[PDB]
Order: sequence, then C-alpha cells, then structure tokens
Amino acid sequence: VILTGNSSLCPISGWAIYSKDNGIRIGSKGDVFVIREPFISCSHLECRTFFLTQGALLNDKHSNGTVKDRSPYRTLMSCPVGEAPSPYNSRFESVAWSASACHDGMGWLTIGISGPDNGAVAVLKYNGIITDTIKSWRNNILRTQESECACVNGSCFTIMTDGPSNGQASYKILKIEKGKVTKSIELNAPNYHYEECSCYPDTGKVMCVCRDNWHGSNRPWVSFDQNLDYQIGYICSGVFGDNPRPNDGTGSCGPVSSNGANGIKGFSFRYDNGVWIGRTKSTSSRSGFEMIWDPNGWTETDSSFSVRQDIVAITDWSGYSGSFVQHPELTGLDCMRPCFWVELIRGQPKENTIWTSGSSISFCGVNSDTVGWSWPDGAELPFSI
Amino acid sequence: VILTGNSSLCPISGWAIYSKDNGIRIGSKGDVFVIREPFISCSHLECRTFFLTQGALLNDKHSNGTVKDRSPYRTLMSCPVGEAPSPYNSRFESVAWSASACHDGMGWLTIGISGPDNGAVAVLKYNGIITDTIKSWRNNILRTQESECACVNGSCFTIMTDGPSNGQASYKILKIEKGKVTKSIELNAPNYHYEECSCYPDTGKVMCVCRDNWHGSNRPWVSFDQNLDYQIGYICSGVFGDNPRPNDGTGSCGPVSSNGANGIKGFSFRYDNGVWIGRTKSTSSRSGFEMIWDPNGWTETDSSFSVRQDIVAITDWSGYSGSFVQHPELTGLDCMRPCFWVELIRGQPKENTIWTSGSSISFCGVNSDTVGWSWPDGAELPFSI
Amino acid sequence: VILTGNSSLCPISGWAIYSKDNGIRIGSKGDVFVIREPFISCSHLECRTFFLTQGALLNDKHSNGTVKDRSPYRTLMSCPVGEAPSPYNSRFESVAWSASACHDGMGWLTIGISGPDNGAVAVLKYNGIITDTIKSWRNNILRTQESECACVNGSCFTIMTDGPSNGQASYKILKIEKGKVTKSIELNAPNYHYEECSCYPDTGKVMCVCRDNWHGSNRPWVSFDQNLDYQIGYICSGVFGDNPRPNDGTGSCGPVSSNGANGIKGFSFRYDNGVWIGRTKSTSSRSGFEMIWDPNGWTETDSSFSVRQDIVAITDWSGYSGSFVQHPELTGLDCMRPCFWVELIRGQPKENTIWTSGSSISFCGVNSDTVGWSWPDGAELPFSI
Amino acid sequence: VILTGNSSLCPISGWAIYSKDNGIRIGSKGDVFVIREPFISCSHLECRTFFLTQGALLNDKHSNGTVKDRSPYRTLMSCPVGEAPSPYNSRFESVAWSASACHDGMGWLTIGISGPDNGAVAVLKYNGIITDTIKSWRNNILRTQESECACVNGSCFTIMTDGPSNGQASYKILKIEKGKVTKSIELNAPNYHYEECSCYPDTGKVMCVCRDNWHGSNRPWVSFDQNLDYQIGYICSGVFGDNPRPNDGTGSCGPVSSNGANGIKGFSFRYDNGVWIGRTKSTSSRSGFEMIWDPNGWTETDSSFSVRQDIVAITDWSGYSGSFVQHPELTGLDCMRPCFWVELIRGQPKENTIWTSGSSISFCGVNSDTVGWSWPDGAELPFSI
Ligand SMILES: *[C@@H]1O[C@H](CO)[C@@H](O)[C@H](O[C@@H]2O[C@@H](C)[C@@H](O)[C@@H](O)[C@@H]2O)[C@H]1NC(C)=O
Ligand SMILES: *[C@@H]1O[C@H](CO)[C@@H](O)[C@H](O[C@@H]2O[C@@H](C)[C@@H](O)[C@@H](O)[C@@H]2O)[C@H]1NC(C)=O
Ligand SMILES: CC(=O)N[C@H]1[C@H]([C@H](O)[C@H](O)CO)OC(C(=O)O)=C[C@@H]1NC(=N)N
Ligand SMILES: CC(=O)N[C@H]1[C@H]([C@H](O)[C@H](O)CO)OC(C(=O)O)=C[C@@H]1NC(=N)N
Ligand SMILES: CC(=O)N[C@H]1[C@H]([C@H](O)[C@H](O)CO)OC(C(=O)O)=C[C@@H]1NC(=N)N
Ligand SMILES: CC(=O)N[C@H]1[C@H]([C@H](O)[C@H](O)CO)OC(C(=O)O)=C[C@@H]1NC(=N)N
Ligand SMILES: *[C@@H]1O[C@H](CO)[C@@H](O)[C@H](O)[C@H]1NC(C)=O
Ligand SMILES: *[C@@H]1O[C@H](CO)[C@@H](O)[C@H](O)[C@H]1NC(C)=O
Ligand SMILES: [Ca+2]
Ligand SMILES: [Ca+2]
Ligand SMILES: [Ca+2]
Ligand SMILES: [Ca+2]
Ligand SMILES: [Ca+2]
Ligand SMILES: [Ca+2]
Ligand SMILES: [Ca+2]
Ligand SMILES: [Ca+2]
Ligand SMILES: [Ca+2]
Repeated sequence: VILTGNSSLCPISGWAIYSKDNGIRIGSKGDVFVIREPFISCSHLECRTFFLTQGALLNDKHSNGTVKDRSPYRTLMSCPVGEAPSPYNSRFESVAWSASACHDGMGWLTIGISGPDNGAVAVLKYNGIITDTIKSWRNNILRTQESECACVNGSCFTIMTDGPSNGQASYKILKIEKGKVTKSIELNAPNYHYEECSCYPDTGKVMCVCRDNWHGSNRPWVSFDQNLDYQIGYICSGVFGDNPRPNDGTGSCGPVSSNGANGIKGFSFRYDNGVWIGRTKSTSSRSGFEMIWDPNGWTETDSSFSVRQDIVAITDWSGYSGSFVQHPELTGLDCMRPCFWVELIRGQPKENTIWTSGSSISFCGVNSDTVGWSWPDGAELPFSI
Repeated sequence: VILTGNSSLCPISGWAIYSKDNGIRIGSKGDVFVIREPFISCSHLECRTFFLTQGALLNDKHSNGTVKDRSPYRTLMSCPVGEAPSPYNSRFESVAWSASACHDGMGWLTIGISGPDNGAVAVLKYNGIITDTIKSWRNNILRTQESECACVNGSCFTIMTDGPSNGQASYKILKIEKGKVTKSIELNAPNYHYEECSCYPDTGKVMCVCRDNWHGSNRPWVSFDQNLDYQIGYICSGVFGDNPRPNDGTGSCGPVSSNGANGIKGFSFRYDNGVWIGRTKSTSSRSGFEMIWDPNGWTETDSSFSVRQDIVAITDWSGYSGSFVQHPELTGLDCMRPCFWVELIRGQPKENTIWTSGSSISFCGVNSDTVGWSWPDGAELPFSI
Repeated sequence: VILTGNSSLCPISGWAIYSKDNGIRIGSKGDVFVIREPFISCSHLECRTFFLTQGALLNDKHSNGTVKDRSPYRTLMSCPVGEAPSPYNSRFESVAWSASACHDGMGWLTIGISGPDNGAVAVLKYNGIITDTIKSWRNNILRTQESECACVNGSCFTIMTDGPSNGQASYKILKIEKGKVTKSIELNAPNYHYEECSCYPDTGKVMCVCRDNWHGSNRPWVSFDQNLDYQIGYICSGVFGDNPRPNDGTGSCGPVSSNGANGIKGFSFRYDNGVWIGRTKSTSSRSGFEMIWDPNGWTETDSSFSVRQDIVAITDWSGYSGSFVQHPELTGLDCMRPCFWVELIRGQPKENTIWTSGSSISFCGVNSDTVGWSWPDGAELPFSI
Repeated sequence: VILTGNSSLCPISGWAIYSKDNGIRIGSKGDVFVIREPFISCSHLECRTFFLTQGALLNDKHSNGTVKDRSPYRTLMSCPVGEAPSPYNSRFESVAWSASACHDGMGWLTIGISGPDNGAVAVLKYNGIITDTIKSWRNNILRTQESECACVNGSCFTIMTDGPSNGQASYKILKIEKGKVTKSIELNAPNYHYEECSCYPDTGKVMCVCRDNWHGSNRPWVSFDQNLDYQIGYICSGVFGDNPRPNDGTGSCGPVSSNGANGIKGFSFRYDNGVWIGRTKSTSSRSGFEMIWDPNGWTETDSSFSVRQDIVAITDWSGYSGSFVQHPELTGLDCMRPCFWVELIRGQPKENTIWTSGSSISFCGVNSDTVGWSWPDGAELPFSI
C-alpha cells in the first residue's frame, strides 16, 4: 500500500475527542519521560505519538533545566496514542532536538536533527535504517516541523528552516522518497518567516500552516504540488492565530506586525475560502485552546466567524498544536480526515519547578454532534523533586 | 468471522473462578492506575479487561479526590484479563467517564462518554477509528452500561440513559454496525428506571438486566430482537437483587418500592422461568457477593431459591458486577457460555483514604464441580499516600 | 503439531546452565512479584516460567506473612524464561495455590487449584478457556505437581493428591485431552506417599519422581502408559534424594524411614538402571544443590556413584527443583532433552524477614563439556520493608 | 534467507548518529539494569542491543561492588536499540560474564561464558536452544568478543582467548553453523595478544580488530576466510588506537611496546591500505571518543591522517567500542554498511559510587554530510544509593 493522498478533506461540523494521555499526572508516580514537542502521526494500520524526550524522567533530578530547548540527550521516541510516554512502552526513533515523522503506506520516515547550533545535521531514517542526512546550510539552528510530514503518492514532504528566529531566515521544502531526498527548493519569501510547519495532504497537494516568529501574529502558509511548485501567503482572517497576538481586528494577507514577534507552533485547515483555526484563548500567554470556524477567513480580512468550540479553558496551560490526518487507507472513508493534537505545557517558565514537560490531547473532525469543554493537564505542581 | 450469537446459554451448575488481578495489593508498590467501573469483554481470540482510569496512579497525590465520578482526566483503557492495570501494560481506548465495549468477530467497538454533565457526547470507535458520536438528548448525564455490549449477527447493541438519577429518565436501545448507529428506539417505560445495563446475547436476541436508581430494589430488565422490538419488566423473585434492598420477601414483576432509591450495577442470567442472581451479601452496604439460583425467580414472586454459592464474604468489600459471555467462536462449544466479573472497591467513601479504586475477580459458568469461598481484595489500607 | 512424545532421553554427560532470573535481587528495586513454586515448561516454539504469586510485590508491606502456603490472593502466572516475574511482563493463567501446566503442541493446559482446604477445586484451562474442574475427593488440601505435566500423543498427564501430609493419603493419575479429563485412576499404594511429582515423557510413556512427606527419605516414583496402566516403587540408591534425609548409606526399593518425615519437591531422570539425582547438599536444611550420576541407582541399593556436579554451594539457600523437557519438535534433535530448574528460597523461615520468596536457575542436559559452580540467589536481606 | 556476506564495505565520508539510550540518566529514577559490555547486532529485520547485566538495578543496594568483572549473577540480555535496558523491556539470552551474539539470516546465535575462572564454559544457543558448549582449554578466564560475531554464507565466526592478561595467551578462531562448532584453529601468534575482538564480514571473509593487553598500544588484527585460513598483524598507523597509549608517533606492523600493557576494547575498519580508527581522546584514561580516517594507516607507520570526527569530548567518560554491520538483506543497499557503538562508563573506578554501569551511543557510516559533536552520558552522580 502506498497512500495515494488524492482525496479532499472530509466535511465536518466539529471536533470529537480522540485521546488524552495524562502523562504528567501519571509521571508524578510512574516512570514517564520529560518531553516536549509531541505530535501524532498514523500509518494505514495505527496511530502513534512521537515526542522529544529530554533523556530523563519526571520527578527526578535529571529533569533540572529542561526548559532548555537543545541538548545531546534529547531523543525522538514514539509510543501508542493515548499512553504515557515511558521507557517501558516507547520505541526509540532518532537522536533529536527537532523532528518530523510520517508513514507513506509502506514504512515510517523519521527525521531527527541533532548536533551543534552552528552545524546541526538532520538524520533521515526509513524503516529505522539511515537513508540520508541534511546539514545546516545557514549555520544557525537547522530546524523542522515538530509534527508529521505529509505523504502523497509514495513521496513525503517537509519544511526546514535555518537562520535567525528574529529576522529573515531561509526556508526549504524537501521531497523524500523511501527516506532519500529527491528534490528540494528554497522559498523565495523575503519578509516572511516560517517555522514549525503543520502540513497535511489534500487532493494530491500539500498545505502547510506555520509560525512567524519575526513579525507576524497571523500565520504564514505554503502550499505545493508533488513537483514542489509552491504558493505562499498569510491567513487573512482578523481572527489572529498566533500567540502572542493582538485582539481580533482587521487581518492581512501579509504579516500582521502588531505583537508579531515570538510565536507558538499551531495549525489550520483550509476549506474553500474558509478556515478552521486552532488557537490559544489568551492573547499573551500559552493558555487555553479553542477551535474557530471562519467561513471566509482564508482570504478575507474581517474578524467575524461563525463557530467556536472550547478545548482547554483560559485558566489552564496549553502549548503547541498541530495537524494530523487519517487517510482513507486507514479509515475506509472516501475523504481525508482532519485531526489535531494539543501539547499541554507544565513547569518553566510559567511555573516554579526545576523542569518543563508536556502532556497531550487530540481530536478528530466529524460531521456529527460534538461539544466544547476543557480537558486540561490536571497535574498538581510542584512534585517531590 | 462475524459472531452469530444464535446459540443458547450453556447448562451450568455453578461458577468456576476465572481471574483475579490483585490490582490494589500490587499498586501498593507498583505503578497501577486508579480505576473504577472495570468490565471484561472477549473476541473470538482473547479476553480483555476494560476500565475507567482516573488519569492517575495509586500511592500518589493525584489519586486525591478520586471518589468523584466524572472528570476530564478519566479514560477508557484495557489490559489482558487478570493483570494489574498499569500504564506499562494497558492500551488506550477513549476519553470517558462512562463506557461500553464489545467485539463483533471482526473488530472492537468502544463507546466512551465525556464532556460536561449538561451536554455529554459518546464517541464510538471501531478498530480505534472514530465512527460515530451521540450527544445527550436530555442534558443530564448521558450514561451507558459500564459493561460489554452484546453482539449478534454483525450488529452490536447497548442501552444509554439520559435524565434524573432519582426520578423518571429516558432510556434508548442502540443498534450499531461497524461502529455506526443504524437504529435506535426509546423505551416506553413510565415508572421504570434503567441504568448500567448488563446485556448478553442469547438465541439471536439480547437480554439486559439493569439498575433502578429511582424506586426499585429488584432489577429491571429489557430484551429485544435485532429489529429492536422489545419487552420490559422487573425480575419477580423475592430474592431481591439490588443494593440497598429490603430483606427477602414477596417480590413484584414491577418495581419494589421498599428501599428502592439508590442502587448498584449488577446482572442476572435467565434460564427458562428461573434466574441466576448475583448480589451483594449485605442489604445496606456494598459488601460481600453471592450467586443464587432461583428456579422460578424470573416470573414468580416467592423468596424461595435452590442454590447459593459464596464469592466474597460479607466482611469484605465488593462493588459493581456484570455479565460477559464467551461465544462458540472462542470456546469451540455449541452453546453461549455465561460469565461474570465483580469489582472490589477500596477507599472512599467507606474507607477514609484520599482515593477510591477497585480490583477485580471473574468466574465462568460450568456444568461441573465448583466451590464457594471468599476471594476479596485483600489490600491493607491506607498506603504511603 | 501434536508433540509425539515417542523419543527416548538424549545421552548426556552433564548439565549446562540455561537461565538465571535474579528475581529477588532485581525485586529489591524493581516491581517483582513475591512468588514461590516456580517451574519451567516449553511448547514447540518457546519456554516459559510459571509461578505462584502471593498477589503482592517484594519490598512492600503486602509481602508480610508470605511464608504461608495458601490464600485467595495466590495466582498462577507466567513470564519468559530468565526474566524477573513482574506485573509488567507476566501473563495471568489461573487463581491458584497449587498448579501444573504443559503444552501439547497445539495449546497450553493450565491447572490451578484454589478454594478452601476442605473442598478445593482444580480449574483446568486450555488456551485460557475453562475446560474442566476437579473437586477435592478427600477434603484435605487437594494438591498437584508444582511443575510441568507431561504430554504424549495429544494427551497430557498429571498426578494429584488429597489427604494427610503426615500419613496415608490418596493419589490419582489424570489423563487430559484438550483440557478435559478423559481418564483417571487411583494408585493402590498403601505405605507410599506421593506429593509434588516431577513427571516427564519418555518413549511414549511417562515417569514421575515425587516427594514422600510421611515416612521416606528416598523418593517414590510412578510410571505409566497412555492407558494409565502404572508401576510404582522408590528409587533404590543409597544416595538419598529427599531433604531432610540421613547420610548416604544402604538404600531401599521401598520407603527409607530414617529422617523420612517432611520433604522437598525434587526430581530424577532414569537412564536404564542408572539415575541422575538432583538434591540439596545439606541433609537437614534446604541448602545447596548438586547433580549426581549413579549408574545403577534406579534399582541397586549401594551408596556408590560416579559423578557429582555442583550447582549451588552448601552455604547458600536452595529450595524446590523439578524436571522439564524440550521435545524434538522444539529442538530439532531426535531425542527428548532433559532439563531441570531450582528454586532459590529466601526469607522465612530461615531468615528474619516478614516475607518469603524464591528466584530461579535452570540447566539442560548436554553430551558436551560442562562445569560445576555455584549460582546462588545473591540477594542481601533484609530489604527496606 | 541466509546472509551472503559477499558485499564489500560501503564508501563513506563520516558517521551519522544512530542511537542514544540515556540508560543511566533514566536509571536515576526508573528500573534499569546495572550493565557493562553492551554491543549492537542486527538481523535481516531489526537491530538489538545486547549487554551483560550484573543481576541488579541502578539506585539499589545490589548495585554495590559492580566494578567486579565476573560473578554468577551476570546475564546476557537484549533489548531494542536506543531503549534503556530494563527488566520490563529486555529478553533473557544466557548466563554470562563474557559474550557474543549474531544472526545468520535465519536465527540468533548467542555465546555466553560463565563458571569459575579456572574452568569456565561457553554455552552456545541458536534460537534460544543450547546447541554446543566449549570449555576453557588453558584454565585461565576463557573469554570472547563482547561484540557481535560475523556471519558469512550460513556460518558465523568468533574469536576466543584463554590464558594470561599480561603475557602470552592462546587465541582460537571458531566457525559455527546453526549454533554448532564445525571448525576451529589456534592462531600461531607468539608475541601477539588478542582480546575482545571486533569482527565484521567483508567480501566473503572476516576481519577482526582486537585488544593487546600485554605489550601493544596499537591494535592487533586477524582476518580469515570461511575455511579459517588466516592472516595476522598489527595496525601500522602511528595514530595509536589503544588506551593507554603513547602520543602519536612512528607506528609498527608489530606490537608497539610503549605503554602497551593494559588496554580497552575497540575497533577499526580497513579500506584498501587505509583505516578508520575509533579511539578515546585521552592517552591515559577512558575519556572522550573520536573517529580518525588515515588513508594509509593499515600498512604505513607515519602519524599523519586526513579526517578527525569528534564523538565524545575529552572532558566526558567513554569506554568500550565495537563494530557492527548492517547487511544488504536489512538495508537494501548493494554494500556492507559499517557502524559502531560506544559504551559510556559511569561509576567505579573513576567515580566513587558503590556501582559501575554504562550507557550507549551508536553511529553508522554514510557517504553524506555529518558533524562532530559530543554526545556524552550526561548522568549526575551519585544517585540516592
Ligand atoms: C483533594 O481533593 C479534595 C476533594 O476531595 C479537594 O477539595 C482538594 O483541593 C484543595 O483544597 C480545596 C479546599 C481547594 O483549596 C483546592 O483548590 C485545593 O486544590 C484536593 N487537594 C489538593 C492538594 O489538590
Ligand atoms: C559492597 O561491596 C564490597 C566490595 O566492593 C564488599 O566488600 C561489601 O561486602 C561487605 O563487607 C565486607 C567487608 C564483608 O563483611 C562482606 O561480607 C560484606 O557483605 C559490600 N557490602 C555489602 C553490604 O554487601
Ligand atoms: C529547534 C528549537 O530549539 N526550537 C524551539 C523553538 C524555537 O526556539 C523558535 O521557533 C524560534 O526559532 O521554540 C520553542 C518554543 O517553545 O517556542 C521550542 C522549540 N524547541 C525544540 N524544538 N527543541
Ligand atoms: C455516569 C456516572 O457518573 N455514573 C455513576 C453512577 C451514577 O451516579 C448512578 O447510576 C446514578 O445515576 O453511580 C456510580 C456508583 O458507584 O453508584 C458510579 C458511576 N460512575 C461512573 N460511571 N463514572
Ligand atoms: C498445597 C500446599 O500448601 N503445598 C505446600 C507443600 C505441602 O505443605 C507439603 O507437600 C505437605 O503436604 O509444602 C511446601 C513446602 O515448602 O514444603 C510448599 C507448598 N505450598 C504451595 N504449593 N502453595
Ligand atoms: C572476562 C573479563 O573479565 N573481561 C574483562 C576484561 C579483561 O579483564 C581484560 O581484557 C584482560 O584480560 O577487561 C574489562 C575492562 O574493562 O578492561 C572488562 C571485562 N569484563 C567482562 N567481560 N565482564
Ligand atoms: C539546575 O539547572 C540550573 C540551570 O542550568 C543550574 O544552574 C543549576 O546548577 C542546576 N542544579 C544542579 C544541582 O545541577
Ligand atoms: C504480619 O503478619 C503476621 C503473621 O500473620 C501478623 O500476625 C501480623 O499482624 C502482620 N502485621 C501487620 C502489620 O499486618
Ligand atoms: Ca508571531
Ligand atoms: Ca471572517
Ligand atoms: Ca434501587
Ligand atoms: Ca423462587
Ligand atoms: Ca520425606
Ligand atoms: Ca550406585
Ligand atoms: Ca518505581
Ligand atoms: Ca595495550
Ligand atoms: Ca598515515
């Protein structure tokens, strides 16, 4: 089976809860990795949670300093969806402080970036065997999606960035076939900033919705065909998607400068000229989560929208979010099912612990009845250590 | 293989012990979930224990407050029969504070209800993929079996309730095929109350024995064919099945009002006009367990019975109980084998720990020699936390 | 595949070490069951360690009182050979304070006895499904091998005892086919005492070597064909096999009364008129272990022997031992391979802990070079609890 | 599938990071074996880490004294590559204080040496069944590779040593088919010393690079064909490979006596007359690790080399290292892929803890971009115990 990736997104009305791992609550007692940057990806047979460990467990002195993003100890590992990530249930994937993974219908591609900030190297594996490497081309923190790559017709596609986090950087699309890079192109995107892209397949092409850490509080997007012919823009809705951001107002199809510096990984799904936006509830901190349906928000700049569905209350911590899909080959449906996950970050810098970790929740789009609620992390901090 | 469900219940003389997980005893030291509402269900290949976690482990501060029935942290998970439920041996099924599950011979159906009390949503999954949702229709704690659904001829069947726990509510039978609701019907049952049904297949139809929390100390039942043509009644025996209940006396084929409010999940198996009743030994607390064979107790109101088999002594805590079956496709027999499980609740509200959890035992009906004994939880409370 | 059981024992010169689980050393820190009565049994594909848990882990207060033999919490479980028995790696088999198990080439038979001392019941399972029960016929601690049953030509065979531990009791051979008892016979053995038989297949028949707890310091044996036509005797060698026992001297083909009361489970392998005897090194305590080849010891009463191979030094604790075989279907050999295990008992009554448990070692017979040594338990008692 | 072993080593430019288990960091809180002497070996389907436990876990009193090399508690076990070695994820292989293992395309061979120093016995298993034994022929610590054996065309090959660690000893090549020794030959190697060989297949033959503990600070090598026709020598490069060693200088094709006593297990890969040398960074302690490409270093004695790639900084502890290969049957390539692992030793004798253990990293050779860095153990000693 190679996944064809030729179907369009399923029609949906809302989001049904799919998983909740309670990883941090469980890790108070059990042997659970300190992690961050979790994401879900599926094959034609099953779904897995990928994550970047800190090479350490919760409620242990080695969790000290784990707010830090990059180290030689961080590893990409995976476990079944909805299970707490433990050394006893997790598969080792790669040594990595930035990662992506996806399944083409025949095997798992994993991409794990490690090494020094001035010369990092991405190691590509297919079926767990090294198949390629990509070295930093700007010598400034080579980095990738922290969510699943997108597979169409036997090729998989990702985005990598190298360069400043606070100014113009360099962005490339990669086409990968059985773990080997077969094509790449650099985005000609002066005045754009792309990080941590959430990319999905749709009708034989790929759409990515990303993070502008330089000067945009709306999200940049890039779409492309299998030949890497691409288009770029920003989501136009005045329902701004990044964190931090301004209050909702008049949007732009270029970067919205107000509160544009810094950011958070996120995602959106385009339906025609409309968009499903996942975002924090706070404009200033990584708190709460909600899904908003804006029926003209892909291309129009008003702040009007039609549906809001609560996911995490504003009084609870949230974190990264990302898209994942379930292909027809897995579901038996005739359309591409859209899903998403949310990372619930606990500890530093917002809480007075020695450590930082995240738990996860996930949802899938359905055309049937759903409900808003809050499904927060629920851990009681600090722990014994 | 779809399970035919066309066989009748095996002839039996008593109950042989099948499993004991010692979960709470083990959780004094190991990494074991805080749970409640466990149940067993089987495929044509194996048997599994399902349970509602509290998103926390025993002997940890996150076990605090786990007497509480519903939260966003509760998840439906499963592990092999007889094993302690741990994050290291348990599969994630759904986010849920009320659940059911069953296997049609081809795949697992799980039903997990989460969300707010005034608008809960049941998420149905088949082979782990969301296939349907059902929203609360009375906006008052949508809830289901907390035991296995029943499968006959490629369709599976369950009961859901919505409305008051202390007055007339609404009860629906659902027919589900590959995880999609294909038919439903509301019971016309004024003056009845149905919760937490224990439902089994028998001769191409389904029988459910349930809990009347409003005003019955005997148990209500509902039977139906594959078209959802149904019959309703209460078990007539004066050997009253609920907890609490009066002393044994003259029964009724409608609800016995004496000590009828409140209740406990339980089960019974009909054989002709007779009945095997599983019940607590105490009339006032969730203590002890016994099986009673009353050869005319399905339809006649006397308090006489023929056989009593001890399962848990009255000096030890019991809890919920439920039916499960082993189909011919699993056992190789020419009849449907009846079995049952018992939840052994420890902690709150009867013990003044910070937590509540349960362990489990199970038995299967045999036409061979058996013995009464007591197989209680055996944990020594409190733990370290 | 049904195992034919038609081959004869392989020629051997000594014993090569096969496994060591270090269970108690590991259980000082890790989550390891308190156990006793471990044994190994194999299929045509793999070997497993079976054991009777105490429903509790080491280094925990529930290990208190575990010198006690029988309780409702004890369960028969299994794990891979050489692994520490944990809730995270062990399969649940049956509720049991006495047990046997074996594989016929198509599936696992397990026999688990639980219930009260005056009316215990053995539950037989095949492929994990209950297939028969056997109730106590003397109402005095129905009990079985605590080692593997023997399979020949699609039937499996075991021995059960009911009656006094210090006087004449009742002994039956059982023939079991796909978990159903198809034949049984009571041994006509006045003045014999049979407990805890170690039984192996050989040339289409079965040989069992057992424990006389009444009045023999040599071991009783019983051999039989597939029709349960049997012969009985005691091992004649003056190299006495039980513990306690006298110093080596003149043996008997009936029970040797000197130091005959009490005993230990053990085994021996007959080769022609010779015997391989496994025994403790101490005559008075369960200490040390050795294998002795006595080339005429099956039928002759002298105390001469030709080979001794050290297994555990006399300064270290030993415990039960038992035979297991590896059939041609597993090994590819043209003969039946003899193997044995030893239980290394720690704690009560010899050591001042609240608990009793055992670890295990095992060996297989080879016709190649071997060496004597000591492979003791190695745990440092007491633990924190 | 038998692995042909007929391909030559892949062309490479450097080493891409393959795994990092963080075992000791994880064992600060989790249940992780005390180990040493880890090594990786692969089949046509997967890669596994093998290791010698001390029959004890980290952060527990039974870790006391584990600097000691040989005991009856040490066992050869295996787990998936990159996972912490735990009793909950590790398969038991053999009882062993010296070992090797490898897969011939059809099944796993394991070799585990246990017993006394004056008469140790190697137990050979194929698919987990004992297939042969080899006894000590010099009665002085029979010992083997502590890394994978090499398989070519259905036979597997290893080196064993018996005799002094500080003078002339005896060295044998063994040929093994389905776990049975089918041929052996003693090396005629007066004035050489061979221990702990790292052996790989290349073009239908085997090359081993070993440790001279007697009087060489360069490494000895032995190559042979399937008939065990052999050649011997020492690596000629003045880039000395052992630890301890003198500063780089003029090499020798025989043993370099300067600082020749003592040593460390290591490896090298021959390409034409050149060599890839893995070595510690320190000349005096087991600190740091680097890969050096010396394009004439197999046969020429100068100290010039072309490429140095950092692996572990000199400020951090390293340890043993060894070769492993990935065959074409696993990778789908047309050449034999060279890889290596490094053991990162913590505790005694360099740190004053009660215990000694190791974690591991591994790399594979690629003809694509790579980078030098440091991926050290990272644990913060001491632990709680
Ligand atoms: C333990 O559970 C109980 C309910 O059984 C909670 O009330 C406790 O919550 C704590 O105390 C209350 C009064 C309130 O201050 C709340 O915010 C606290 O969290 C709970 N204990 C803890 C420590 O969470
Ligand atoms: C810890 O290991 C050391 C070796 O590194 C042992 O000597 C200790 O053994 C104990 O002390 C010695 C002197 C002797 O009394 C012995 O019998 C003791 O066991 C060991 N410590 C412990 C507690 O086993
Ligand atoms: C590679 C790397 O360190 N990426 C960072 C990321 C990054 O700093 C910003 O996008 C700015 O470039 O931000 C964050 C973040 O929480 O904002 C986490 C990521 N951490 C990890 N992936 N480890
Ligand atoms: C959905 C829900 O909360 N169901 C309750 C159930 C319920 O309160 C009564 O049946 C009255 O309606 O009672 C009990 C109970 O122990 O009596 C446990 C259940 N808990 C859980 N399933 N979580
Ligand atoms: C069924 C039962 O309790 N069997 C006992 C056994 C028995 O007491 C003697 O054989 C005398 O009959 O002795 C021992 C023993 O250590 O001697 C352990 C066994 N314990 C267990 N199998 N649980
Ligand atoms: C069999 C044995 O004990 N081998 C030793 C090895 C050996 O002492 C030297 O090579 C000298 O002969 O050295 C070392 C070592 O760290 O140098 C570890 C090995 N330990 C183990 N394999 N257990
Ligand atoms: C914990 O981490 C902080 C931040 O890097 C460091 O400065 C501090 O020394 C650490 N504490 C210990 C005991 O290692
Ligand atoms: C431990 O077991 C003994 C022996 O049965 C018992 O008498 C004692 O009370 C126990 N201790 C505790 C605290 O349960
Ligand atoms: Ca921004
Ligand atoms: Ca709009
Ligand atoms: Ca009631
Ligand atoms: Ca009656
Ligand atoms: Ca005796
Ligand atoms: Ca003799
Ligand atoms: Ca623990
Ligand atoms: Ca040397
Ligand atoms: Ca050179």
